[PDB]
Amino acid sequence: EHVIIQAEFYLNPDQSGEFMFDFDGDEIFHVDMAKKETVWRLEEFGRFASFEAQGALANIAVDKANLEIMTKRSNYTPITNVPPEVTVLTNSPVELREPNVLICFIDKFTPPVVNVTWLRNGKPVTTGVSETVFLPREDHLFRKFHYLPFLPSTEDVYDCRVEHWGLDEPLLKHWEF
Amino acid sequence: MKMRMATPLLMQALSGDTRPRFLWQLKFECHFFNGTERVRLLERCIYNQEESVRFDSDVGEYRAVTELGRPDAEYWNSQKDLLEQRRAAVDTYCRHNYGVGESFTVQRRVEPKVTVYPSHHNLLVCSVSGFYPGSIEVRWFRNGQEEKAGVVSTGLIQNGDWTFQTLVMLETVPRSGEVYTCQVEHPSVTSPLTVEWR
Repeated sequence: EHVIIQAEFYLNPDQSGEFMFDFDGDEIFHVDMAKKETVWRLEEFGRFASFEAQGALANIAVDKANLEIMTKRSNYTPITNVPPEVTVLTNSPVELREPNVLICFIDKFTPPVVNVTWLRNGKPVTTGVSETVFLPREDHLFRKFHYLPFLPSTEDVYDCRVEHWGLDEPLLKHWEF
Repeated sequence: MKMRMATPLLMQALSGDTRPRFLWQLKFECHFFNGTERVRLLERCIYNQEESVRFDSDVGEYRAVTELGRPDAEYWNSQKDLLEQRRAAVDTYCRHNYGVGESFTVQRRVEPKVTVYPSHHNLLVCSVSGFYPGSIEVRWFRNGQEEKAGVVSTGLIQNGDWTFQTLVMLETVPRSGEVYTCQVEHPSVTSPLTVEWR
């Protein structure tokens, strides 16, 4: 048993679209809407497979048109914000001076708009961070991962700070060695 | 090989940010049983958080999920060429894409890295990291006997990067001569992986 999902959305009034494939919960690729480019989740995938990025843009255009029809058909009933639960964990057991990766897992939320900051000793860090696009859930909420590579030390602390319209305050998940 | 995409049908034509939002989601789900032996296509159309209309390859046509989805179900079902298009999609789309990606998805295998370390007296951690796929079994043994009591597990954690991990811990009152073993069973290896602690 396996499942492949082609998941798309359009969001108003942000005018944001996304287009991705999921295999058993993992992203295969997504399309960069700006660059009109196929972005394989693992680089090695692009060595075996290809995808015509331009087609996603045409799909998104149809989705946009349809969203506008349904918005008027619902007589402008808006989405209800569902705030995320957030978990911070490491990629591996933490050994001193063996490099590792902080994972910030953001789960069960909608609409698909968040602002995520990595904090180190209270300060924003951007060096080496990366993130995924918005990943689908059966209940039609979203998931998302952000990553922060780091060298373990007994004197650093970390925070993943997440903002979403359904939270009253920015959510802050702490981690330390 | 080139992955194929399915195309949503068009509906019928007639400091701060406190604006309301409107969300439209589209999902084409290809469900595979025993490779491509049995295949079901599920097209889900979702306004805000509510699925409103769907195509189910086992039904053969659109069905409204909510009253909101009703005119779409009827408009699209009135287009016979479109329906047989979607009906044939189980082959031209699902089976095709399964074939294109099979080698690096279905056949993907990464071996777990397994370690044991301390955290009544002693709590032991069996860390099992960076494996694929998710299907796995982690078992604790005290000497020769499997131990299921005093065990706490995180369960399967998906890392978001085509790897998984899991942590399984065992409460021990260690005694003389006791060997504790964490055993891992995973499709990547033919024999079990075992790690001993004393």
